[PDB]
Amino acid sequence: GKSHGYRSRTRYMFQRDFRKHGAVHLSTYLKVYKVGDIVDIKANGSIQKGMPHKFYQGKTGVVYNVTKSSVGVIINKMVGNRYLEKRLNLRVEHIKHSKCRQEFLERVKANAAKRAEAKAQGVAVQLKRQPAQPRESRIVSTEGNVPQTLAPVPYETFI
Amino acid sequence: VLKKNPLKNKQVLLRLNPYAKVFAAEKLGSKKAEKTGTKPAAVFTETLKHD
Amino acid sequence: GIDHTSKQHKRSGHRTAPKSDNVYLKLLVKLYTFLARRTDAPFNKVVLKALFLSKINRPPVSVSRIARALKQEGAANKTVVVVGTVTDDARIFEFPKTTVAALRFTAGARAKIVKAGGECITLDQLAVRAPKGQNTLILRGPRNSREAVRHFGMGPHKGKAPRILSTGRKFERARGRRRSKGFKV
Amino acid sequence: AEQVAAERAARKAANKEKRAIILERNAAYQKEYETAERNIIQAKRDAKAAGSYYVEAQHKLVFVVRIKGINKIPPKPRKVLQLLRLTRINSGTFVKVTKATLELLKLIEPYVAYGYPSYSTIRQLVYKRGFGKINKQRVPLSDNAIIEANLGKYGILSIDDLIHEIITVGPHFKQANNFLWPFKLSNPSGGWGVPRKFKHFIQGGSFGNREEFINKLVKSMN
Amino acid sequence: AHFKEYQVIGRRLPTESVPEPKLFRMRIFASNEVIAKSRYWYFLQKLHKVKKASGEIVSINQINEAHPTKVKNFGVWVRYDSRSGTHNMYKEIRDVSRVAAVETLYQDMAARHRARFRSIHILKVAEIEKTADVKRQYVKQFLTKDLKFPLPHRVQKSTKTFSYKRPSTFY
Amino acid sequence: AKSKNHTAHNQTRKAHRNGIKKPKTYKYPSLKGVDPKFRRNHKHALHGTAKALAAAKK
RNA sequence: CCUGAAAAUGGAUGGCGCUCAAGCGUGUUACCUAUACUCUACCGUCAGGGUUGAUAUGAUGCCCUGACGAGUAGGCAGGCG
RNA sequence: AUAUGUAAGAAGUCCUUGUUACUUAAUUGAACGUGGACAUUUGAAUGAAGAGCUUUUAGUGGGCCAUUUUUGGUAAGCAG
RNA sequence: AUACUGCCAGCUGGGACUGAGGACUGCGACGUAAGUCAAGGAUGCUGGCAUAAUGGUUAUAUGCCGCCCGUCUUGAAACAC
Repeated sequence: GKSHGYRSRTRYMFQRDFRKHGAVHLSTYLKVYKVGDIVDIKANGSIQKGMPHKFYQGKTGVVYNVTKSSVGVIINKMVGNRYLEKRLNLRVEHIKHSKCRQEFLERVKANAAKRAEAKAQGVAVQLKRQPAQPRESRIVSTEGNVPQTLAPVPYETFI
Repeated sequence: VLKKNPLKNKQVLLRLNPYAKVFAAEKLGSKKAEKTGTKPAAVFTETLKHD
Repeated sequence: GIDHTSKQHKRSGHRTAPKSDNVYLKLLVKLYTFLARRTDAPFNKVVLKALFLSKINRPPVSVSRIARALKQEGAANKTVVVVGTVTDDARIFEFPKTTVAALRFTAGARAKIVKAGGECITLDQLAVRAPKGQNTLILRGPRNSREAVRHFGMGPHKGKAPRILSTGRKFERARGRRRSKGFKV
Repeated sequence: AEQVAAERAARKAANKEKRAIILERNAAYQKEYETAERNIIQAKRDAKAAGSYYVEAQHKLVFVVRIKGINKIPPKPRKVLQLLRLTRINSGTFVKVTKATLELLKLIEPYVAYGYPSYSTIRQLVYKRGFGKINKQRVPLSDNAIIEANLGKYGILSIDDLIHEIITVGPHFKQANNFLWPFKLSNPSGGWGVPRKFKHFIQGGSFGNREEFINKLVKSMN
Repeated sequence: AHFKEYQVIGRRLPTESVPEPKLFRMRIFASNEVIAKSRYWYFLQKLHKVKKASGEIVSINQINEAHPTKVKNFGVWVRYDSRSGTHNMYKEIRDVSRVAAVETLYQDMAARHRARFRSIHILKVAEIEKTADVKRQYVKQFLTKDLKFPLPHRVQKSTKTFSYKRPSTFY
Repeated sequence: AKSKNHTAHNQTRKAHRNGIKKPKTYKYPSLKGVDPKFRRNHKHALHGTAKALAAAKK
């Protein structure tokens, strides 16, 4: 018959790594998670307790509960036509802080800092990010860079 | 009640664009320009005519 | 052809023109459409749409609810406005001298108000005294406390009052409702 | 309230003042337009003179026209055509060129023809087929007051003020461009020039990026 | 459309470590500028680690025939894909321009080898006006001193459906 | 007679008719599921702040 | 292009017929026509608004503006008998 | 490659605690707060056709066909 | 000083379809001062005919198109009922 256990189809997902087996380096147990922190979920296959389900590998959530060894994570999961709020009790080895979250907080401070400098003089700092713009006009000098003319090559075997 | 298209019906054109009078009168659709002989370098024609 | 982004020919979804055939309600509507269009007062707009509301959407307001409303600071002398029935509350022993404008008053509610020395006016009288809704305080009754709504959303682990006729032991208090009989909800 | 001359005199005087500044602004736009095109020409001459090559700036505005019907479109380009306001065939909109919008254009490439419109075709598009989105309604421009009443907070007071904000992509392009209803073009007057539309322009078809040849296609469609 | 000889000079985008890149140039026959810039990136993608996104085109120009009213012998070297494989050929054709010989070349390639434009690379279009550089007998026959031939069996086109005398094919 | 066994055909389209809206977010999430020791202490801390605030704005 | 290349009623590049084609590869145009696109009129639907004005015009009356219109099973509405 | 999670802020950000019975060696923190500083840029783009929400009920619960990926099968207008 | 490209709020012609809509308003244009105008939708002039002439209906002919409805069904004109 068919087989759908808890860890079915997890052969490579929960595989440890190449030359990264054994004990976990302790910085993962030194990281601190507060309620509201944005965390990623990458299950560590060596630690079998507090393991996320395979659905939650690669999912990013928000901490809502902090216990002795684990954090409660809220994750939005798509069930049918709507997202359901799921609550994961995950041990710290299976989570890490989202790096994009930390980068945006630096932008928040950088935006506030830039506003403070501009407010001293009113130079329209324009904190808002912009998409890559079409190139402006430029002049290409040819001195020392004479154009080298190219043609399609003939066909040949090379075997 | 009825949309009137400029570039025809010159009256609706002048209502939208008062400059249509000046653009027409000065013939800015056909305006000459002064000439000066700025010659491209000889390398430029050699590259273009290069075989 | 057009790649439609939304459903075509979609009705508004709100009421206009109350479902009631009551001519005096329709008379109040025609007065308050006029006020809601020519006055720019937000009060007239909410009174106009409140007059369209169905009976369950116009829950009764007891004089207790009005007395508490008049105990808001700065609100003692405001005209209490309710679009619907004002009912009488026997759980209070004191009523202030307020003015209450309402569609309907119960006999006790009207008697309670006039005995305290206040007025029991209709909404056409309120319009003459407050065309812009000056110094008014709109009272809405409790809408989510009626019997029908406690059966809405009934399902496992919702706590929402099963639809049942006879109440007591051996009327749905067994398998599915306790762990000693199978499971609990 | 006698009201024969006093009130109408003030309104006509106010209208006359608005015309004078529209006239002054339209003269300035013509000077700016002509200056930019000559200055590009002069720069190309100077680079050629100094043995160098003048690379023109990448075009900042594209006009995209949907050349495919509404049947059998996969969901992702169908969503992009909706966000670009191209919900009918031959419907056209202006798009400010950025990496965010360029990647949108590459997704809907099999369904549209687009390129870089010149001032002439934008002027003709707005004059001939120009409708503003006012109270969720498509009202013809047909008057300077209609734009000033809806885009005057951004300083756009005339039809040419609106055209100027489109041709030279301005700070208020998004508000000016979204104010314009999606342009409703005809089929091209002389045809599409190809036997089959639904190949890329490079392949002898019709869809994709035709850089400047959009002007011929659009003018014959407009 | 009418093939036009375009010169296309492009380069890889200028980074910080490598300003002023090496500025490659090609002469490609194309219908118009859009196909010209497209054909450029196609070939430059074949000879260098560069694509359209990572590079820019610095000059697009039309090369005109030096004298469009002198007939010349054009030596054309071409590689093309048939159904089975790839082959390099050297063809040659009389013309007055480089472009119209290339237009001729694509017509002949389509006719004789069923090679669509997609399948053909023009390796090198070379002009020669000196004989004994001409290798193909289908071109040598027009170079004989004092060439003169009739045009036998002259068929005259008729504007009307009916005519009132049997045609004459004299010349 | 054999029938069709399973297909997710048309299921994504059905789920997008009035579909995939995110769950509505609130200020003050429910304190169910959080540690009772924190919950019990939070109750006392919130009580004191209301008493402390009431004294200040007497 | 030809050989390889054999199936049963008579027979189908759709048919006629076509041979510097009306065949095949390719290029360039011109031209034809969908219930599609543009514009205009009229019907309906929906939406957004105006209107307490004179010794004529019930305010679910009168009027302005824009968009839209395929439909089985099915739902609702307004009507006909 | 394609597909996919999250984020791009007014429920956000910058003070010796203001509260606690939690926590800390400890006013240490944690959570939640009072007062202070931030509307045309409210912290990418494009769009938004009004958001959000509730109740109730019909029909349906035999499917089939392109392209692409793909399993069994020599294959099938076959089965999945 | 030119078969190319682009632009002109450049000019001069030849055809077609449409004429929606107020008892009184807007935006504009044109002369230096009775005001006119192609400027928020057709008017002017001139004929013929007040009748089956136009038109409605119906029959036929002609051009092109049109399988038998109901049902079950993935699929019906079915050599399915």
